Amino acid sequence: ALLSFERKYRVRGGTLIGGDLFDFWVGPFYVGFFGVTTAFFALLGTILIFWGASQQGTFNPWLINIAPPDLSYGLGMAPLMEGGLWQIITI
Amino acid sequence: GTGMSVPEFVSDLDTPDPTIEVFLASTSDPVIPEEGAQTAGEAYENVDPVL
Repeated sequence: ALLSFERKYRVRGGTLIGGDLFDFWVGPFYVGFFGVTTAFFALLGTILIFWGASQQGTFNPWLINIAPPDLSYGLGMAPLMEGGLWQIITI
Repeated sequence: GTGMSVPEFVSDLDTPDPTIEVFLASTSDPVIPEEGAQTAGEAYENVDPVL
């Protein structure tokens, strides 16, 4: 659904990358190439947060905690349960 | 995740307390007393704690 004055502004063009392959709208939202990359990254991050919450043992929104690794790991990668999920979610 | 850690420069961590070396240059090993050794009070006039 459109506002009373919105139809004349919905033209084609003005994309950095993608052309008319992603040049459309879903509801009020505009999607483009960067709308597909945002959806993927955000959904993956949220699903991983809730998987970590399930493995922690609580689903209480106040008490969910996903933490970085110990200092002894330095700048390397830690096991996914001892702080690696935090690194993936940060990316 | 707590934020509980203590920070230090590595040039400061490699600099020892400078008086450790003064001590090591003023210290000696004890001398084990022998059988019936002569004490300090039988050689001078001193105070009870050190006699």
